[PDB]
Amino acid sequence: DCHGTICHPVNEFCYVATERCHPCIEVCNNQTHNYDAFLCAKECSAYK
Repeated sequence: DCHGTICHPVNEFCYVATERCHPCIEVCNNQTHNYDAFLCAKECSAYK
């Protein structure tokens, strides 16, 4: 996962498609291009 990198536990998640850390605010904000309800729920929602 993310080549061993540990992302910010609240502000980021390890996105396995790219194996890089990505910002949670982008996948959770439904006004963004990157919004993804499922990925927001699974990877970001409970850490907020």
